[PDB]
Amino acid sequence: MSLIYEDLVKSLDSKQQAYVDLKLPDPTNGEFLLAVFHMIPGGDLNVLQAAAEIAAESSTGTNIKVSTETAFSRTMNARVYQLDLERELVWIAYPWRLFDRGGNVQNILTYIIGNILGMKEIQALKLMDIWFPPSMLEQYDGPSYTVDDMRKYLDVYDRPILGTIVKPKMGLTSAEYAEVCYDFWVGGGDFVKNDEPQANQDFCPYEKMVAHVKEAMDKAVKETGQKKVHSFNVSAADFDTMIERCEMITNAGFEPGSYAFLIDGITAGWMAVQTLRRRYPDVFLHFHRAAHGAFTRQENPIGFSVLVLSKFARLAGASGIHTGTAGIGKMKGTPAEDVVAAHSIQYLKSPGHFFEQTWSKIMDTDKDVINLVNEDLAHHVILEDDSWRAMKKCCPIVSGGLNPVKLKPFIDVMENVDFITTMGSGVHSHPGGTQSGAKALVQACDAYLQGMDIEEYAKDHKELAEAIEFYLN
Amino acid sequence: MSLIYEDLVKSLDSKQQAYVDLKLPDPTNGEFLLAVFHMIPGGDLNVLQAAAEIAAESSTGTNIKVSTETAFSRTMNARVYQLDLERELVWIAYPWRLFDRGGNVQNILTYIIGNILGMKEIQALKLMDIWFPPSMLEQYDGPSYTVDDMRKYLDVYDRPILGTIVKPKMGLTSAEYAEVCYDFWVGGGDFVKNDEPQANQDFCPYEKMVAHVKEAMDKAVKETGQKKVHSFNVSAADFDTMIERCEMITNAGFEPGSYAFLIDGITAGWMAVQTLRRRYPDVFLHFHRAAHGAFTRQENPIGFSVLVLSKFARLAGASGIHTGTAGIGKMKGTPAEDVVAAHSIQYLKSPGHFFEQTWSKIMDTDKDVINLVNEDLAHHVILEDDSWRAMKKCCPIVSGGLNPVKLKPFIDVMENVDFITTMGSGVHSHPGGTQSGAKALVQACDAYLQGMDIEEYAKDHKELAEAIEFYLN
Amino acid sequence: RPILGTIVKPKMGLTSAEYAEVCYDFWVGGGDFVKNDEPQANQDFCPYEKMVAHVKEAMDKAVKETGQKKVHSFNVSAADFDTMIERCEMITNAGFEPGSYAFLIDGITAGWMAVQTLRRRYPDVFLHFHRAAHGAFTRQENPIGFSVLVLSKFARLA
Amino acid sequence: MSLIYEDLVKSLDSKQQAYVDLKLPDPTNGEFLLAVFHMIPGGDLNVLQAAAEIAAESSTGTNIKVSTETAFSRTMNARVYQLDLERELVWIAYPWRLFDRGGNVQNILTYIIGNILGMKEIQALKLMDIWFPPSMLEQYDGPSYTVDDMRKYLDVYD
Ligand SMILES: O=C(O)[C@@](O)(COP(=O)(O)O)[C@H](O)[C@H](O)COP(=O)(O)O
Ligand SMILES: O=C(O)[C@@](O)(COP(=O)(O)O)[C@H](O)[C@H](O)COP(=O)(O)O
Ligand SMILES: [Cl-]
Ligand SMILES: [Cl-]
Ligand SMILES: [Cl-]
Ligand SMILES: [Mg+2]
Ligand SMILES: [Mg+2]
Ligand SMILES: [Mg+2]
Ligand SMILES: [Mg+2]
Ligand SMILES: [Mg+2]
Repeated sequence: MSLIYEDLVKSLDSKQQAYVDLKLPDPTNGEFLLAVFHMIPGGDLNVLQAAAEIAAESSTGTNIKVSTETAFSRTMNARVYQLDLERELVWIAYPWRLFDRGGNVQNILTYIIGNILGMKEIQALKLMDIWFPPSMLEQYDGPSYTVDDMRKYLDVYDRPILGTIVKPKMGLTSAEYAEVCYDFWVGGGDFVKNDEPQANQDFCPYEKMVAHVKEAMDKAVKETGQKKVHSFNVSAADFDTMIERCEMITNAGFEPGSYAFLIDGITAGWMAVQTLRRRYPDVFLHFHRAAHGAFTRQENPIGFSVLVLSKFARLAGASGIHTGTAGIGKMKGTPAEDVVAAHSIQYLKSPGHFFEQTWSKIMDTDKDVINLVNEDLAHHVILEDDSWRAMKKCCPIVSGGLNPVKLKPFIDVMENVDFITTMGSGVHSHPGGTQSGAKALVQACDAYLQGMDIEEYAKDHKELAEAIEFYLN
Repeated sequence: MSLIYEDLVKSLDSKQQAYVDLKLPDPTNGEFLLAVFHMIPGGDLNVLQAAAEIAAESSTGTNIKVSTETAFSRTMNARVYQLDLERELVWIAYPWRLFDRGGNVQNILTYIIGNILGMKEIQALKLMDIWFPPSMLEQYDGPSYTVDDMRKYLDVYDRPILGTIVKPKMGLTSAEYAEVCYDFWVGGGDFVKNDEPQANQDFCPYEKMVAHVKEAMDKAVKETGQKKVHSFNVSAADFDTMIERCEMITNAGFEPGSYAFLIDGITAGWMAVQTLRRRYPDVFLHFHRAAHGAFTRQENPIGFSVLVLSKFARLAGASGIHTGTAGIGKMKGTPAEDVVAAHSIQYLKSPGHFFEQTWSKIMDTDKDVINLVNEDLAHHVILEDDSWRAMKKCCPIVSGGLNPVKLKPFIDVMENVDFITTMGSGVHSHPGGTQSGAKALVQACDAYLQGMDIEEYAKDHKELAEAIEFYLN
Repeated sequence: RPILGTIVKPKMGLTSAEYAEVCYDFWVGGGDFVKNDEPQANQDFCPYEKMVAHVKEAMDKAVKETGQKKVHSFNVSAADFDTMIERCEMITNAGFEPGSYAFLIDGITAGWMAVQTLRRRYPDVFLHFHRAAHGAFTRQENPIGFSVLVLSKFARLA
Repeated sequence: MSLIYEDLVKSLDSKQQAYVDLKLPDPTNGEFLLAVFHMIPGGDLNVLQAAAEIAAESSTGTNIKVSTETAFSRTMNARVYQLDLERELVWIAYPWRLFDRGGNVQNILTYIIGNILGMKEIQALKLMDIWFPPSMLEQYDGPSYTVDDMRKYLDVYD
């Protein structure tokens, strides 16, 4: 085994022994959800003892062996099966029979990123990656409406979906809000999203915002001759107010496919996400992630990675989630963290950080799955008539202090154009305002698509020229 | 102003100028939600420029001033009004007109601990404290069912409510679960709670668990002549499953006051917390906080404090919330954090960290508020017939690696007994089992109340003597 | 010619998604009929509601690709009368093309009352009688019981 | 282990080895429905190959190992874990996860006293006893009305 490992194993209590199995036959057999954590002990206990306590507390156990313990309960124990003592990593196998039925995501998180995060026996504890076996992946929903469905509605292919966020973040009225929408759309933009805290403030009655946005869209659609989309912030105080807001939009007379529902998944919760997925499965569910920084940032030893968050959004059924600008914009931080996460939600097969994931439902050795993976890499729309085989894609939403000049840099690190980009400041701060602001973004996209440098395309494209002058000088 | 504070103000952009008012006349006038963050800038920006940036992003702004901005929108800018450069603290005033109506708590959190946690222009960002003006508090629910109401039902006063959590955390069946309930209650325990991830697993049908607990309670109540409570985990995949589980308990048909509803508030979400408060206002709402460590853990420089979590739980209407053992048990970590938070939710008037909080609704100078406060400090039940005057009590739940030998030490740090304590491993791991574990916990409470040393009290109480032997070895 | 069919194997262990792949593979390779292995039902890892759904999708594709109509015989055996009709009604509203589904009942373990309930409630669906446990009655080594002739004749009468 | 049992183990094919564990560490752990059959083989096959074949057909297996088999399906395999060769008895452990949910009894009997009764490879196959772990009993109804309730209506006692 190794002298060190045999000694670490001899150091375990009768309690700890039950949450360790460094000779686990097949972790990828289907019985388990696999997890890897960055872990650092917080004194008294050694690495294997601390890993055995973390496993106990995220599964069936507690601080001391209890008299109420059964033999059947021991079969549900999570078990430490692998360790990297240099990189300080811990591999724990979680029996997915531990999880609450009916496809509950908050329950998985209650175990693997719950109570364990507050244990004084750890100094750092970051959940880095997880593996969902086909047997478990089948118990959850997964996305029912995707970016492919949106693209079919918009008729927008082989480029990113060009979006904006209505800015100011707060303070505009329901009339002023709709003007910002109209101007972005009519200027050539595709998608408008509500800034995350914009809801029913006394000066912007939700009922009026919805009616004006519907009128504004109708105008932009007739003038441009092109379909447009609005992602509405549907987060509320409670279940009933959210549904009241969903139904306001649902009954406003929008053309099906032209409206999406945004939810602040971290603050509103994973229950509001699943509710929306299940109640409105033919509407694009946009997961905004405000407050994830406590979990995901480099500076924080305790929490979870952006890959984990992104993977759980796809499992829960989010049509899209914000994955970051790989540090090109205003938020932290890198292509290593952000593009790995985007690829885990975009593709059928991905590396990603520690566990390679194929989002099938059936075995990845079946010729038909191998085909789907190949077809996926060729940029063909899959799972239209064979949904049972795999979980559908969850779209990256790239936002955070971007502008037309930061587009080509982001696509280069991304290695593809199957994402939604949203630029607030980068559009509404433009010298000529939102319409010119939108044209600059459109122009920078056309430049990229026809292999040109923006400075060369800008020679006969005023809005992009002004943007380059403004966003650099 | 001062030499350095002058230079810092001269360094601000026309945009950053808009989110700074160091000469704010009256921050406590009632227009603002006051907040204080611990903050360190992350290169390129100075303290005031970073603070102006945070303020913009947590109210009405973005990284560049926008053409779409209005004079009316500027009225709602959050303002940096005070600093402590040595202690690295910044005070920001948030107009509560920013916040969504209908008493939406997730929307507050979306601004003040949302996107700003992810900004690369900070190294640390920890929200330490908040101040709710009487005007704002009236727009929120606050608790409707309190520990005063549960103590009335139970007929338990002048001591903590002594409870347990059913252990194993997972693996027991619905019938095995009900035996652990009965044994604790019949041994002298008041309160039984579902361990946070306990729900509808395949081997513990929720419907059977509920029915056996109904029967188990009746047997225990009848044998002890003493009323008992059960806190059920109603956290589910979605809204509709949660109400179905709540409604299953509602018709079980327990005696009113004998059941509470538990919600994994962080993972389930604030919308779930609010839904239960508004839907079941005459049921004790129990806020379990699994996953809070990402935000509240000292090792993490980005997030928010335990005081803040606890204060927003009372605002949303939890009848109780977990506050910690002040580092006496297995979680992190101190009286400075844990007792301050408890006191904020227990009492009408509190210090707490940076803002003194009187939870009135009306002006803290009315002689009637002064009386409520004097009466509260005397441990007299308030707000039975004058609820309009102030927001009600939110109960500290003290859990995490405690045993009867750690009961006194916590009370000494707490400075009172108005709380619920749950001991899972400290009861079920008793060498005599759950019934002896409960007897040991009851005996330790009596020893504390009587002012007797446990080692002395245990000379004529075997279950306590056994606990002292076991838990100190 | 004979109707060429399969039984989804393994007998137990596949999920509802995996089950439907086996169905698709058989029908697309030229097979006509797929039946549930007799003890395949609503086990925790193969939700019956999901199985019916994926089988409806799997079939549609196999019919489109082969240009040939296909059939699935669904194990409708349950704990009781009410659960059995719940399963039947799930299939009845899934919504398959009439003729493309049959109902399978373990007539010895479930009973002759389950066999007659399905005949009378669903007269326009093929009633597939599976005889698991008949060996105690029919087996030549057993002196007491009844013949395969008797069992088969009574099933025709029912 | 014993030379008689060692050669009996060595006779097992790849498929049969999957449904045998004579070293099952805890058959009463709660995961299994324990069974004991009085069995005699049907010629060609020995005691343990016949047992491993019965175990196969009573759980997840079939005559020949299949391409469609998954690692997750092998976890629900019934395992032969004890033998009394003189008494002609074989003990099989059945994962209760195999059985149809909602406390369906018809289904338990379709596995443990179904198709296996008609198999060529046995002369005798009598299920003598079974053992229900507490985890399993809680998934089933059990009686609601009893003779203690009848005796109270009747006032008939002792
Ligand atoms: O509020 C903002 O800052 C944004 O609207 C972007 O506005 P700008 O386009 O004006 O920067 C987004 O909410 C953030 O991108 C969220 O971060 P992430 O996508 O990283 O979750
Ligand atoms: O699962 C647990 O660990 C507990 O049930 C305690 O059990 P023990 O009594 O066996 O430790 C609680 O959920 C934690 O105390 C929560 O932490 P906090 O109270 O800090 O939110
Ligand atoms: Cl080991
Ligand atoms: Cl100033
Ligand atoms: Cl063996
Ligand atoms: Mg925003
Ligand atoms: Mg295939
Ligand atoms: Mg717990
Ligand atoms: Mg007065
Ligand atoms: Mg069969």
